[PDB]
Amino acid sequence: SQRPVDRNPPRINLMPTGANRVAMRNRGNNEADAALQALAQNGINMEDLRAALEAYIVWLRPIPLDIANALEGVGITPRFDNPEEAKVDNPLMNLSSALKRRLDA
Repeated sequence: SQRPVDRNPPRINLMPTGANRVAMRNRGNNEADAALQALAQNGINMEDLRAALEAYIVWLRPIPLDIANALEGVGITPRFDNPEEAKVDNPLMNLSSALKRRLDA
């Protein structure tokens, strides 16, 4: 007997201690990654949410109410308090970076 298909799976390592919030976290890449994946399961497509926020970071184009409220749900603010600060310090700039790099890498 044999198996023609096999796959030969990678033996995964151990996960960190704690519960829920320790795995996803909320700071920089942590808040960004947790946010976008939460948007995807809420139904907001990766391309749409990123297009909205990135256009607000670059062109200063307001985020549509659907994506905007979805961001407020995942803890991100779809506003520009001060455009100079909100291009660098903004949770949206972490969302644009994390979402682009999970596609770009």
